[PDB]
Amino acid sequence: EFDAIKIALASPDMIRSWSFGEVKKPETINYRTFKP
Amino acid sequence: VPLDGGRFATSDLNDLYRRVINRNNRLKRLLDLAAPDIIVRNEKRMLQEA
Amino acid sequence: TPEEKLLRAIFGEKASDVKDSSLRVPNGVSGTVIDVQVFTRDGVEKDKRA
Amino acid sequence: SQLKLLVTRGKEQGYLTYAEVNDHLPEDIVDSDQIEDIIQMINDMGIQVMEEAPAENTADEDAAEAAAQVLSSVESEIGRTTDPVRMYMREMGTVELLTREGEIDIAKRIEDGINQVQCSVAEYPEAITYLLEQYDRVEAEEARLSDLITGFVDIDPELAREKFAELRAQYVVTRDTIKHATAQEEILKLSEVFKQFRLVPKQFDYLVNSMRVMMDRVRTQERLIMKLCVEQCKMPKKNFITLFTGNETSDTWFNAAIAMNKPWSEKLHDVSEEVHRALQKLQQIEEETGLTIEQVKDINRRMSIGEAKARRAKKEMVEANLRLVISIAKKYTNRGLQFLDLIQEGNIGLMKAVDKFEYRRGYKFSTYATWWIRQAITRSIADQARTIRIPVHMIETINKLNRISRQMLQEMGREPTPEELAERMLMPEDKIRKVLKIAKEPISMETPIGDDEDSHLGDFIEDTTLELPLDSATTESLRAATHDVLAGLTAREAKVLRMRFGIDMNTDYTLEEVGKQFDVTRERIRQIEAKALRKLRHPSRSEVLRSFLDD
Ligand SMILES: CCC[C@@H](C)[C@H]1CC[C@H]2[C@@H]3[C@H](O)C[C@@H]4C[C@H](O)CC[C@]4(C)[C@H]3C[C@H](O)[C@]12C
Ligand SMILES: CCC[C@@H](C)[C@H]1CC[C@H]2[C@@H]3[C@H](O)C[C@@H]4C[C@H](O)CC[C@]4(C)[C@H]3C[C@H](O)[C@]12C
Repeated sequence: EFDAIKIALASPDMIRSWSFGEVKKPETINYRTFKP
Repeated sequence: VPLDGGRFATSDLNDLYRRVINRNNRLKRLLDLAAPDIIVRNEKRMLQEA
Repeated sequence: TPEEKLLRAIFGEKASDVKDSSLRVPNGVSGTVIDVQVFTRDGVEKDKRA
Repeated sequence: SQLKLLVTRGKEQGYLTYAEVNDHLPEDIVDSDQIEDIIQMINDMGIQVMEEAPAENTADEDAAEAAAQVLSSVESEIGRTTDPVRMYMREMGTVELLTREGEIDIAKRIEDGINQVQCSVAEYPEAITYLLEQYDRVEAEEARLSDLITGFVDIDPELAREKFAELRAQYVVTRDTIKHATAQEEILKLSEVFKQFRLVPKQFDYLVNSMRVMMDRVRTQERLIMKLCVEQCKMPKKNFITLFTGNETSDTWFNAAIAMNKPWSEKLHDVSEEVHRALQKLQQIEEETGLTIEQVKDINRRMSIGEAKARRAKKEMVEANLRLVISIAKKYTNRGLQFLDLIQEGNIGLMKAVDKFEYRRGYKFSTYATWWIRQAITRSIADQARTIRIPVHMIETINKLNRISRQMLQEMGREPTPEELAERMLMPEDKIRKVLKIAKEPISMETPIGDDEDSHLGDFIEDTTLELPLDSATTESLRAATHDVLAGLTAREAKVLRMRFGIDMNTDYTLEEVGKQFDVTRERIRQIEAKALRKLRHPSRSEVLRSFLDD
């Protein structure tokens, strides 16, 4: 499958490419319905 | 993860992420209030620390 | 699943809807029960054995 | 020097003692953290603190040289501080406090600035039409009478309606009397009579923002023209000042400036279309403004000056009030939020105070603030102090119970009971148990639980959403057995069963589509399915499928 592991600094464009969305609230879960 | 008895166990990274997000949101809100530059400088220092 | 539905159909067996989270002797141990004690909350009914 | 002497031994022995380091340490007073900073700086080349007197070298020279250079800088340093709170105290310890008369001057500066802003927005009375339309819609019962406007500068709805009627009369008698020598006086009178009214901050701000949007559209058009006539054509600014300024409405300054026998005039032929469109938009907007743009420009300049004066005014008020918040904040140091966080949250409540403070009532600020500050600290400690956010109401209730409980314990020499707590409070007892369950803060998953292998608590928490491997083998065994018992059947019935239930496919087709393909009307396909089922039901064709029936 893979034959090497390359390492380098990450550009902001790359960091946005990894992500599936932006976290905007410090919330974790609801305190009664323990749902996200 | 939920534990027995209603207790919850959490990783320390959640605390650090919550710190970062709180200070970032506060900074964004404070930029829109045109606060005195002392406040925004201190907020930026806090964000850097977090 | 698609084959666990057909199996339940042919044999007409319905879902239990409850688990079997019962206490059992640890494997490899063999003794006699010499004592049992039950503690119940205030609002509970204190079943016959209690 | 002193640091170099300390290094001398470090290397000579390969190790040093806390005392010798602290002593050779430059007298340079260090605020603990600084001493902490240098210790690692020395550790960079590698050294053993060892509170007591005494295991190999693995330090790159590059690290070594850099640590040496920074170590030299430490001696030359004066007041290096790597601590935000300390830096804050210093940058704050640079503004003097204000005396009692020191807020009256600031307050009157603020009032004068806001009055100038109000008049400047008042001068542009086109909004009066928008205000009248809003009042008409409100009188159409679209909203409350008292919501649109917070009264007038006078106390009864009838007086407000009379004033609105007079305003409408003046508006109609002034708008339809432009034909110019006296129209300006009519407009001034209309503005003056409108000054006696008071508008809600939201509607006033919306009007200001709409005016700003219009002005920014006009400025965008002007700058587009400037970039299309200067950058592309190198048009001298003198020509623009001479022609564009003075009229600012007609096309003479641009369209009739093409015949100036200059290279820029000829080059304007290429960009005449876009600049002409900009001029058309301006002509319309200039008509919409109905006022000399230069006058408007001066209106905006005065408004900006007033706003800047007001902003710098409160700035100083809030600098002395930053001098404060530090006190109230220290009262919640261990409440689950960090000190600099508490202080910054208080600074926002302080800003909220300064903007809503009236000195006329002669309240000591240091009192129209010590509240706004505490409200903002507590609101925060409640909205962002726990990993699982709790409503402010639930937090109030929990604090009340924790108190009522302390008193009951002191007067009972015994922790109260969920029943006695319910009695002493006014709660249905079950509610008390629900509030007495709201789990406290999540436990740290790295909490040391060791003394054998240095293992943490999170290591012993298992995964409960995993399929056991004898259930993955069992599943594949049924997915096969089913193929056998089913294949041991004729084609059409086997496909009927396959479609009905979903074996090897991607949908549990209902009877309608199965009939479409097999041509029929449900009841027959229902017939084919039932025979198959009763068939696979008899023994001699359902022993292993029976085994898969947990029993
Ligand atoms: C001293 C060694 C550390 C470890 C053995 C101690 C230190 C803190 C203890 C936990 C905490 O109290 C929080 C919970 C309290 C509940 O009642 C029982 C579970 C719970 C996780 C405790 C189990 C255990 O006792 C812990 C992990
Ligand atoms: C020597 C240290 C003792 C350590 C082995 C004991 C002390 C407390 C025990 C944990 C707590 O009960 C909390 C959880 C309860 C779950 O049901 C099972 C996991 C869980 C972590 C427990 C596993 C283990 O039993 C623990 C860690």
